[PDB]
Amino acid sequence: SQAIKANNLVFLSGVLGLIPETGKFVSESVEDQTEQVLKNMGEILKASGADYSSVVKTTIMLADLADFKTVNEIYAKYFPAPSPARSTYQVAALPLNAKIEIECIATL
Amino acid sequence: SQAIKANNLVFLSGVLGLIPETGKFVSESVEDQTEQVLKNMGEILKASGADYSSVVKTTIMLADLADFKTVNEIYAKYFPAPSPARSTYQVAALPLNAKIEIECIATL
Amino acid sequence: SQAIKANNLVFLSGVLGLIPETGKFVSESVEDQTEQVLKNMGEILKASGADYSSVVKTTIMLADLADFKTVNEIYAKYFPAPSPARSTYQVAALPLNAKIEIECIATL
Repeated sequence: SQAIKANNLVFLSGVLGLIPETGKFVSESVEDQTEQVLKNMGEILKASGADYSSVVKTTIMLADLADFKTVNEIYAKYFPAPSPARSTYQVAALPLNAKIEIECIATL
Repeated sequence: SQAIKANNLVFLSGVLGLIPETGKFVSESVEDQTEQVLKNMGEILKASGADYSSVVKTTIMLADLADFKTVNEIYAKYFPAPSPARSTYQVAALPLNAKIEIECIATL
Repeated sequence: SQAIKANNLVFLSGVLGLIPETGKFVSESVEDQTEQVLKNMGEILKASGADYSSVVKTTIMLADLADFKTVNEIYAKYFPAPSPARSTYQVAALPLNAKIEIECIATL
């Protein structure tokens, strides 16, 4: 599932930058894909009765770590300081050749 | 340790496709190794007083995302929909040159 | 943030082997960086009201899996058996070209 509730916590699946309706990427850019990832994540969090501010942990998996800065600049707009606990690294590849995938854990 | 209990949760280590008693891979194949990972994982879960059905989050680390389609269909037999929250990506390499590693978090 | 508290749990950000005050790597060695990661990690756990012995889950992201052995040696000194649940893999790259990143979850 996209999200699972356990007690105080909610666990979200790794989110790709897809249009919720179509299942296709919003574009090829890491910028649009990142933005879309954060938007989708917001939708899923709020559906679970959480929100951006109740997120306690995130993991950002990147296709290219060189995008780190711009990704971050987008990320910071959704998770401003104080931001959740975070880990970031470059993977060999992501599903559907995505540019970015973000997973997270939040409180209820 | 293979699993650590904390309140309502149990955290499992990343699991490779090894025959538990011998420490060796079931084969050099992703199919066999995935199936084995899921078996071992099951036994650890039930040893902790959990089970496949109480798993809230999983992470699948692959050596090759071409296997992702096969892996999925094996995975689906152990985690039928609605399945746990999940993240999947391809790493540079796994311990002991494994084809697949899976970690998870479950409820007690 | 470096650590987020949620009920019985605390979530730590991925930790690099940096001199905390200066933000610069302790060295370019994986050995020194591993040791430093673990120390910093201890600081962040203690400042949060937790400790090494209350850590329930770790994730070790390596730049080169050949370092595994020595890393695990160093790691073993900070998390002696019985040690936390753990996943380990090699990533394509880490932030600031680090040799090792370690994230963790502990109890309060």
